[PDB]
Amino acid sequence: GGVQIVGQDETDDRPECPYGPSCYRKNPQHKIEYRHNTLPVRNVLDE
Ligand SMILES: [Zn+2]
Repeated sequence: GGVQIVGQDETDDRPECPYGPSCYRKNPQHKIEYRHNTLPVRNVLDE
């Protein structure tokens, strides 16, 4: 039970993929080991 993004799996502290904007790989551990930007995914307004 739970169809939202409130505690997916403690994955909010990625470091930084080297590719960055030029990253065209699709791996399961890559999306969780290295991020591709620097923005939050939940606190962007606070009301
Ligand atoms: Zn990457």
